[PDB]
Amino acid sequence: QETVCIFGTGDFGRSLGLKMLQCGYSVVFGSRNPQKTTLLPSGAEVLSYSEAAKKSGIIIIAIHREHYDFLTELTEVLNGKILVDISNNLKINQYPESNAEYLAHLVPGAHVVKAFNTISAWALQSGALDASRQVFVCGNDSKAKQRVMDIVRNLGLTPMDQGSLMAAKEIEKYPLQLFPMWRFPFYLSAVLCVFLFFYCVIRDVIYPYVYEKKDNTFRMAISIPNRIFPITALTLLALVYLPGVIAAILQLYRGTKYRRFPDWLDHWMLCRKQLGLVALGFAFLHVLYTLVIPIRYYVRWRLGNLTVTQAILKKENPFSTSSAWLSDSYVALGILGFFLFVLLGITSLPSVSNAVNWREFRFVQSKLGYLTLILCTAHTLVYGGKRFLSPSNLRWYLPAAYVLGLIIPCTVLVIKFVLIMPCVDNTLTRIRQGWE
Amino acid sequence: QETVCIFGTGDFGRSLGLKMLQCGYSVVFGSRNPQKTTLLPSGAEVLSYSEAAKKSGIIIIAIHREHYDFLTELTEVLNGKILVDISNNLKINQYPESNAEYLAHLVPGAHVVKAFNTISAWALQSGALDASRQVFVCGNDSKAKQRVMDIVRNLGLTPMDQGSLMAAKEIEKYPLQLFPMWRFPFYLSAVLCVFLFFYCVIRDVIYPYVYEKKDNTFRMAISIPNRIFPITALTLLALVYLPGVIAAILQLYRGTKYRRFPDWLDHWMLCRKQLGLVALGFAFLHVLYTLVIPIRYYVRWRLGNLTVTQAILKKENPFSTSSAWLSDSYVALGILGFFLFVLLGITSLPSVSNAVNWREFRFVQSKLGYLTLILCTAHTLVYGGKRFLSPSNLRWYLPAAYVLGLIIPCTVLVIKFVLIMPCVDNTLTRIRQGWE
Amino acid sequence: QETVCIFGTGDFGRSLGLKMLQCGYSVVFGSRNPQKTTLLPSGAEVLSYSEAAKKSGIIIIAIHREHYDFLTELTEVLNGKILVDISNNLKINQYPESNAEYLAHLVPGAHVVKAFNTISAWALQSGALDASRQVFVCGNDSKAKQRVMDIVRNLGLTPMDQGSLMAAKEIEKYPLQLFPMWRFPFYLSAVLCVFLFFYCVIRDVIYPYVYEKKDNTFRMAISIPNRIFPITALTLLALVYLPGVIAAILQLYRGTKYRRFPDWLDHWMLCRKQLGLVALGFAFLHVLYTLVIPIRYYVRWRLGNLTVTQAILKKENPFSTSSAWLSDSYVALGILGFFLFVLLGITSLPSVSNAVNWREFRFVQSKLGYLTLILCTAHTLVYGGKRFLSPSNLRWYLPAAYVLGLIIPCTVLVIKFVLIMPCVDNTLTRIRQGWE
Ligand SMILES: Cc1cc2nc3c(=O)[nH]c(=O)nc-3n(C[C@H](O)[C@H](O)[C@H](O)COP(=O)(O)OP(=O)(O)OC[C@H]3O[C@@H](n4cnc5c(N)ncnc54)[C@H](O)[C@@H]3O)c2cc1C
Ligand SMILES: Cc1cc2nc3c(=O)[nH]c(=O)nc-3n(C[C@H](O)[C@H](O)[C@H](O)COP(=O)(O)OP(=O)(O)OC[C@H]3O[C@@H](n4cnc5c(N)ncnc54)[C@H](O)[C@@H]3O)c2cc1C
Ligand SMILES: Cc1cc2nc3c(=O)[nH]c(=O)nc-3n(C[C@H](O)[C@H](O)[C@H](O)COP(=O)(O)OP(=O)(O)OC[C@H]3O[C@@H](n4cnc5c(N)ncnc54)[C@H](O)[C@@H]3O)c2cc1C
Ligand SMILES: NC(=O)c1ccc[n+]([C@@H]2O[C@H](COP(=O)([O-])OP(=O)(O)OC[C@H]3O[C@@H](n4cnc5c(N)ncnc54)[C@H](OP(=O)(O)O)[C@@H]3O)[C@@H](O)[C@H]2O)c1
Ligand SMILES: NC(=O)c1ccc[n+]([C@@H]2O[C@H](COP(=O)([O-])OP(=O)(O)OC[C@H]3O[C@@H](n4cnc5c(N)ncnc54)[C@H](OP(=O)(O)O)[C@@H]3O)[C@@H](O)[C@H]2O)c1
Ligand SMILES: NC(=O)c1ccc[n+]([C@@H]2O[C@H](COP(=O)([O-])OP(=O)(O)OC[C@H]3O[C@@H](n4cnc5c(N)ncnc54)[C@H](OP(=O)(O)O)[C@@H]3O)[C@@H](O)[C@H]2O)c1
Ligand code: HEM
Ligand code: HEM
Ligand code: HEM
Ligand SMILES: CCCCCC(=O)OC[C@H](COP(=O)(O)O)OC(=O)CCCCC
Ligand SMILES: CCCCCC(=O)OC[C@H](COP(=O)(O)O)OC(=O)CCCCC
Ligand SMILES: CCCCCC(=O)OC[C@H](COP(=O)(O)O)OC(=O)CCCCC
Ligand SMILES: *[C@@H]1O[C@H](CO)[C@@H](O)[C@H](O)[C@H]1NC(C)=O
Ligand SMILES: *[C@@H]1O[C@H](CO)[C@@H](O)[C@H](O)[C@H]1NC(C)=O
Ligand SMILES: *[C@@H]1O[C@H](CO)[C@@H](O)[C@H](O)[C@H]1NC(C)=O
Repeated sequence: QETVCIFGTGDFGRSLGLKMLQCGYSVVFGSRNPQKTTLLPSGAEVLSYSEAAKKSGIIIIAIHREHYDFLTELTEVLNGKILVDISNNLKINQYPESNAEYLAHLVPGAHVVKAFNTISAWALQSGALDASRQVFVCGNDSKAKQRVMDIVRNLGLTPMDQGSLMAAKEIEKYPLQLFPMWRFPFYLSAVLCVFLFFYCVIRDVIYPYVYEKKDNTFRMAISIPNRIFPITALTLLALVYLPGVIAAILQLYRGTKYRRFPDWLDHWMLCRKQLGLVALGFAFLHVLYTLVIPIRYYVRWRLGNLTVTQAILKKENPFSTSSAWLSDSYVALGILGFFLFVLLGITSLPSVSNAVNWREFRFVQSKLGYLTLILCTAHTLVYGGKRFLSPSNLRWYLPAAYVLGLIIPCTVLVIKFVLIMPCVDNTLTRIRQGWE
Repeated sequence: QETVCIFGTGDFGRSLGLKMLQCGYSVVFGSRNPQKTTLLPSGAEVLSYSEAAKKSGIIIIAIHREHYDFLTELTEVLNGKILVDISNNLKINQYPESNAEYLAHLVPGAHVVKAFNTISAWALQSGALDASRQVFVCGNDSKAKQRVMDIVRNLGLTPMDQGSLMAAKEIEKYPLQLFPMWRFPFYLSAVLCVFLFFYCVIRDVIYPYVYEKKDNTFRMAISIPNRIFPITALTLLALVYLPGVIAAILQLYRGTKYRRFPDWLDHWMLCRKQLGLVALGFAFLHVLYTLVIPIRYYVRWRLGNLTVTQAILKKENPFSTSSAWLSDSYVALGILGFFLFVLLGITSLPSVSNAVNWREFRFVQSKLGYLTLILCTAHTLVYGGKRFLSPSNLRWYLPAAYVLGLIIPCTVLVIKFVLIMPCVDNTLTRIRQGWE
Repeated sequence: QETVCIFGTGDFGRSLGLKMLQCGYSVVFGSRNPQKTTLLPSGAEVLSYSEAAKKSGIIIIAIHREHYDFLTELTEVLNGKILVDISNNLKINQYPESNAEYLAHLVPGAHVVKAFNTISAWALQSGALDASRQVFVCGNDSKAKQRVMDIVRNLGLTPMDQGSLMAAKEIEKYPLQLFPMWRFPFYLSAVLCVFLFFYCVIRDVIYPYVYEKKDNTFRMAISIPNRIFPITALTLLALVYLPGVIAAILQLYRGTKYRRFPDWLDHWMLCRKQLGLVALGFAFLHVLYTLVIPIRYYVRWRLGNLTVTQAILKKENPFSTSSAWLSDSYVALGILGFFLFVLLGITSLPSVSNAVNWREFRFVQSKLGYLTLILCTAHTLVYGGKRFLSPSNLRWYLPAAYVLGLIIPCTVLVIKFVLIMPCVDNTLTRIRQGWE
């Protein structure tokens, strides 16, 4: 039976130790005071730091970074041991080197393996290890690195190796972030959802309050969110394929592909996926508000008054078959536009994305990507034909609130149509392999 | 070219052997009778047990547990061999030790590796290995364990290592279960779906049969399932966050977190995920019945009679703008409540859950979890305002059938609101790190 | 610090080298001309082929297959080196042996490891490695194979080992295909979608143009796609479980299970999953056209004319409660039929499929699979009861266009009902273990 020593008897050291008592390991705690250790598991003795290190071959330091100073007092004991640095930091970039780098310079005669810093001690005690399933392992001594990965499987966890010790800077950044790449699409949507909210409140509850003075203020329950959400969903969709357009152009002015993109497009290259999933969220709301239109009391009432007026006044509707096209046109364009818009999202799962080579993935995300962007653009152009862009439409001096959202996608579709022309596209073909 | 011996020529031994003939291995079968072996692949000879063991270094025993007795007659031949125990059992807990433990005590001079017990022989023959893709490997001799994992990759499979031989008790439990954790939410929903079915049949087809005697019995096609399913979906949602409430309280009476939960809450801690996915199933039905309301003939007819009555009788509806709030209120609360209720389900995928650290996962599942539970509670409270809880509502002595489903969630929301108060929440903060 | 040599300085060699400069490796390029090398990273010298090979231990050949000829001129330099063949081919089956096999016969005194052939050089430069995340590694020398997998983790990638060098034929087929298994369901659906399109155009816009001459040509916007898509979705669903029926029968005529299926059923065994996901796509469209019926102008108008006619003519509808069953019957059958039809798709994810043993997977895909096929068949039979199959239905000599899609599923349901009978099913039980 193996023997595993743990320095520090605090929060993580109790929880990790009590897991290993249930997994068959001689757990030998080391604390500052072997006299008084109140909360401890049953079959695990507590010794001194110099005492407990002389018994195991695997030593886990469950202490913070600042209290590393006593380890230099015992570096002749730690010769050839396997030290498992598990520590984290309070915030990103607090120190110029990582802990495992800093731990290796404190004890040069021992092998350092970064591990366990992802999971939480409450997940070990409660056993509800759901997101804390993988354990990242990085280090330099490969033979000692395997012995750590023989422990982690016996804890019911999953070891994911991360290579050399140079990756330990990245791994400590991992459990401290809270949606780092989603910060740009959240702020970009929220500044566009608030602005479009106050834009449409002016058209739809203020203008009926100034002229033909009636309340009409229920519109911000469903109808104004049914106007904010799809234009948010359309603009963020057009913002996805816009760096693909710009960097295509920006390769032409340079005439090569070996120079660096100007670092503001480059973060906006990495946030392509982050935008498209946000655009999926708003389009899914625009679906659900639309399918629930015939339950709304304002829809039920207006269909009542329009019918009874046609009932008591003997005039009738002649069934204009032109309008029978259009009202069935954009809907059928919207469903085809939405189905692909789901199909891009199902591709975005990290398990579907790992089962598909990059040629098929380029076919889904780029060849079918514009095909979504067309059918979403045609869904609002055909709906725009019923409004026809008349001068009887703008209320004071400002339009019907969707044509502001049509500036961006029509810009992309025209310029992409330039880039498919053989006067340009054959130049694109040679420049993807090397050109002056 | 390597040589792989297989003891037993039955069901699995033919299928595993015929796979290895297509993968380039000298397959040497051993049976009881090398004379008569009718069904066998082409390039694989059949020898005796003592004969075939003297040729390979890797020996696979495709025999049941009870017919292990002849192996003691040849334990001097199996010195240093690699024995791959693949056997399963008829039911859980049939024997006090696992097979690989029991096999190691029969032959102490050989290394045991548990493998292959997950996949099926028909998946090997037909090549439609879809769910039988991973192969679990556990054992003690690490160098022999790698040589087994060099075979499994050559079969087009995926080796998942499981650590020491102590995990072999768990691995044989794996292919024998049939949704073990889903057993509690199935029974809890079914006893709540049947009870709520007979509860609403009494209100909706019995009471129109006693008083104002008319048929009205079509309601159990859609309308009664549109009443069973969301209250089932709401109660099972409130049952998710209820152990989080109770164990928060139960940490306060103890004043520490280092004592064990009382073993009936603990299984109901592990079945949190299992409930929430079932609540996603019923809420998704309550969506689809609701969106298809305007196609129902009973909905089309009642809208006809209400209009024609307003047509021939010249009275009209004055468009009560208070009702224009409420009917657009709970719908907009329901869509926001459903969108997050999907977003918890997309998080529950085992690939999305492995790409997210536990801080973000706690933010989705717990910070946004109650935010779903509020908006689902407000979706039925606002719908409850249209019924107003009047004495003209209960039929005999029993209410309008949703307020029975409001006992559980409002209980959770009040007590959780207690736990966010700083008179309690600051005590929660110190007790998550250690306290008397 | 390690030293990694790269033969060839072209497209991939620049991109792979510039990644390794950012990851800490002495990159030593070899080209034909060390004099003129214009585009190169900063800290990486360019030497001759014989010169650069004398410095590293790991040599990557970023050259095509045809320009392998100079390697025989320097095979005494490559003794014991680790050669990483990364090359691809222009099309499948261009040569009888793979590159790594062909490379090993050119240099017998070196170890060959196939790697890196999946990812693209633009993903390395741009850093948007999304689908090009995994790197497949296969080879024979296991100790040299690990040293390659120590490089790949330092590039931020994920090494997936593939076993011996015999798998290298398969790996080069991987990045060249473009949905290979989806080719059969695409063509089978498209030949069934076009045929059913021209079939229903004749019934629905031609017959109103011949008799009772009116336009009626808007029907091919939504209504004709609402007739093509579900019958496409139903037939492709019945085509899923049809090989399961036929091969069950075909085991009975043989009386064993150890003979090979006749190679046209066998490809149609592997394309089970490929069909069912396509049938999920068309059923999801038939959902979305159906839920958007009450927004169509043709639906709004016909409900207007039917009401006003019932308004001015004092006759009324007596609320036939038989029709109140049926219109609420097939809808409730369709929703139950669709919910399971989603639940089969959620199972089809490669991460959910790897978390479920084959007994539960057989219970979802086969026990609940027919339960979908029943409820989808009953969804159109009950809708067929409203049309009743009258002689007042067929227009010239041809029926109401869905009963053509009912030939296949009712065939499967009857013959499967034969196979559950104990006169047959007990014979099925013995024949799955061995029988004459
Ligand atoms: C719902 C949704 C989900 C999404 N999910 C994802 C996701 O998971 N991951 C993701 O990455 N994106 C995702 N996206 C974003 C979108 O799919 C990406 O833009 C897509 O990956 C590629 O689109 P593209 O037109 O930019 O093609 P790209 O190929 O990325 O861009 C074209 C340009 O890239 C350059 N380029 C491309 N290939 C080469 C080459 N071989 N050599 C030289 N230059 C080259 C050229 O400048 C070319 O003009 C998603 C979008 C949506 C709406
Ligand atoms: C659709 C859906 C999907 C779901 N999917 C999942 C899923 O995949 N996985 C899953 O696990 N659940 C899942 N759930 C359940 C739900 O998300 C869980 O309750 C969630 O994981 C945590 O919720 P909680 O309020 O119980 O938070 P918790 O943190 O689990 O519970 C709070 C209590 O836990 C204790 N506690 C928590 N952290 C600490 C700590 N650091 N120290 C000491 N005590 C602590 C305290 O007593 C605290 O009061 C799902 C639910 C739904 C509706
Ligand atoms: C939405 C959707 C998704 C799907 N996803 C998938 C998917 O991911 N993967 C997939 O494979 N299919 C998938 N399918 C197809 C369908 O689920 C398959 O048919 C299913 O895997 C098994 O169905 P089956 O009736 O053919 O059962 P099977 O068991 O495959 O077929 C029955 C016949 O197989 C033979 N057989 C089965 N077991 C044995 C045995 N032990 N010994 C001897 N003979 C045996 C017998 O001849 C038996 O009569 C999907 C279908 C749909 C509609
Ligand atoms: N959920 C978690 O809390 C969690 C999860 C994963 C990783 N970690 C990491 O575990 C490490 C330990 O943090 P923790 O949360 O578990 O708290 P902690 O262990 O209770 O506090 C740090 C420990 O350091 C010990 N120690 C020795 N000398 C000390 C000194 N001069 N001053 C203070 N402490 C001294 C203390 O125990 P003794 O005096 O008895 O030796 C003390 O218990 C951290 O680096 C953390 O990143 C924590
Ligand atoms: N789908 C599957 O069936 C499957 C899948 C995975 C694993 N397994 C496991 O494979 C093992 C073998 O089961 P199986 O399904 O493949 O059936 P089986 O091999 O046909 O029956 C067991 C084998 O034991 C051999 N044997 C030797 N002495 C025997 C004796 N006295 N009595 C009976 N049999 C004797 C028999 O072949 P010989 O007499 O010629 O030696 C017989 O073929 C089981 O443990 C099972 O858990 C089965
Ligand atoms: N996206 C990709 O392009 C990609 C991705 C992955 C893998 N690959 C693979 O990388 C390999 C190289 O293809 P590549 O795309 O990167 O193009 P490439 O390297 O630019 O062209 C092949 C290289 O071979 C070198 N070479 C030496 N003698 C040569 C000769 N007589 N004739 C022609 N070239 C000679 C050339 O550089 P020097 O003369 O200076 O030596 C030339 O750069 C291919 O096998 C490809 O499958 C390519
Ligand atoms: C489920 C399929 C869809 C249906 C049935 C649908 C239906 C509609 C309807 C009926 C309208 C007019 C709303 C009104 O009368 O005020 C509309 C507007 C709109 N839809 Fe869609 N839509 C769908 C999907 C999409 C998608 C995928 C997009 C693109 C993201 C989109 C973008 C828009 C936009 C921009 C508007 C204009 C908003 C406005 O002017 O108020 N829709 N949609
Ligand atoms: C798609 C979004 C949703 C819509 C449009 C919606 C709509 C409705 C409607 C119209 C009703 C009244 C049904 C009737 O008149 O008989 C209702 C009832 C109800 N909904 Fe929802 N709902 C949605 C989502 C949810 C969610 C997520 C929950 C919570 C799980 C929920 C729980 C309920 C409950 C409990 C009732 C009361 C059932 C009854 O009293 O008969 N709904 N919903
Ligand atoms: C969301 C649930 C579903 C609903 C509400 C639904 C509703 C309907 C409706 C109303 C019709 C008649 C359309 C018309 O009047 O022209 C119909 C037809 C049909 N549905 Fe569904 N359906 C659903 C799901 C399914 C599923 C899962 C299938 C099987 C793949 C299916 C197959 C069919 C077929 C074959 C027809 C006949 C097409 C025709 O004759 O024109 N449906 N469905
Ligand atoms: C408040 C919004 C939070 C959303 C969190 C989320 O779902 O994404 C978590 C992660 C994304 O994390 P990164 O890939 O690391 O950016 O999973 C996915 O890839 C999305 C797949 C989803 C495809 C349907
Ligand atoms: C009859 C109901 C059967 C449902 C089976 C199922 O889907 O769950 C299988 C598994 C659950 O298995 P366990 O995690 O082991 O409990 O996959 C998931 O995590 C659910 C992800 C799904 C998230 C959408
Ligand atoms: C034009 C249609 C293209 C569809 C591509 C696609 O989604 O499948 C890609 C892959 C399928 O690839 P193979 O399994 O290799 O056939 O992922 C899935 O398993 C489907 C899971 C999806 C379950 C919802
Ligand atoms: C219909 O609405 C108008 C205002 O739009 C109103 O004046 C009229 O009275 C209504 N007709 C009814 C309620 O019959
Ligand atoms: C209703 O439709 C018929 C034809 O189907 C038409 O002749 C009649 O005029 C319509 N009634 C109206 C518009 O009131
Ligand atoms: C409307 O319904 C009532 C019963 O609710 C019925 O008596 C009346 O005849 C109906 N009106 C019609 C059909 O015009």
